[PDB]
Amino acid sequence: GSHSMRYFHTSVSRPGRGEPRFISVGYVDDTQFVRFDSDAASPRTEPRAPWIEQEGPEYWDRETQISKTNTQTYREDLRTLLRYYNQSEAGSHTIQRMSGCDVGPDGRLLRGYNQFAYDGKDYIALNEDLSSWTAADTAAQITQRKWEAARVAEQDRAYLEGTCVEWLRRYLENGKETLQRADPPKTHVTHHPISDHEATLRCWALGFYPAEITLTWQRDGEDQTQDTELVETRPAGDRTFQKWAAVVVPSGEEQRYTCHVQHEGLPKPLTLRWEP
Amino acid sequence: FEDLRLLSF
Amino acid sequence: IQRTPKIQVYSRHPAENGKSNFLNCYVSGFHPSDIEVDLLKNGERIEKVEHSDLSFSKDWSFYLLYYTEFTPTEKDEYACRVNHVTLSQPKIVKWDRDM
Repeated sequence: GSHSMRYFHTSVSRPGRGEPRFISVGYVDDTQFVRFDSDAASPRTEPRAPWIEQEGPEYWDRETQISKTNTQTYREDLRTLLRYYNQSEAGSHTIQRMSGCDVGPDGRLLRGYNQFAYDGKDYIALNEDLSSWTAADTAAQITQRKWEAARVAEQDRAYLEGTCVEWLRRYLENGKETLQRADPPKTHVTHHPISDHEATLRCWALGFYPAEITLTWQRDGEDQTQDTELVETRPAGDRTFQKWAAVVVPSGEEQRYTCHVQHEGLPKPLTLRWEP
Repeated sequence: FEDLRLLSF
Repeated sequence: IQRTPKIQVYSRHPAENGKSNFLNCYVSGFHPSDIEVDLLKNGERIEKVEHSDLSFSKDWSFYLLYYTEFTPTEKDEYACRVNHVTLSQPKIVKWDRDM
């Protein structure tokens, strides 16, 4: 189906404790495949998935230099935002970036991204047109004016329409065994009495890839969104993900509840119930 | 593959 | 302003007494990224726990997976202990086989 490539950058200042640490990690869909950490004893771009290991020395050398220079750029940016937001040298601050592209089944560009945050809040983002910017505030507008003057968006567009899609296509082919395999959820419902009058029904989904999934409870065929406890989808550590959804039901009314599961790996949505 | 940052803030 | 971590403690595979597994602590939705996570066995810290590389979600909040090999028994109790700037005191979440 459709696929994504994403690079996630995190730079964090630590006044009194050296220079800001830089981390870059790369993903295809929900699979991480590269990392770089400036705090590593010997910082280097390193493989984190089997299908990227075949990339030659030039790949690792270039990406390492790129992350080394990026480390310095984010340190400059952290100093800059202290000025733009009139902040002291005392506090720790964070810059984040998300960059990448989505492609469809045929590998054509669906859209590109280049967006930044400061201390967890939107700072500046490339719009979907890949030609204009959204600045969150008057500080980010200073960056926007600077980036407009230098025609940064044009260069972003070039990367996103070329390099980004080209390499995503390559990774998808080289990792087709895993990147192009959906693992459906293994499902079951558990039942736990809470008291003489109430019981918990918990609907489980395990071992699925990718992470996107829909898990819902219905009572007499009606969605129980408000009364459902839904945990965040979580990694199992073996590439797969897990999720559950729980409802508190009146004792004796268990069979009026149905769990519904949708996932890319399922030909048709699943309906399941408590089965004693 | 990721490229250099294009320009500082 | 800051965001406190959501915390989940769980096993990679369904828990099966006497059988090798992985004990996971997933922390997510937090900001800033600095966070302290221990895995506990009967109240004591497990040594050499590993974790995933720092990444974040669409809303910029961070997530990390901490994990270690373990063989569950009926008597052994496991938990995760988390500290973060948003927390005045470390938060302990106990491992529960059906959560």
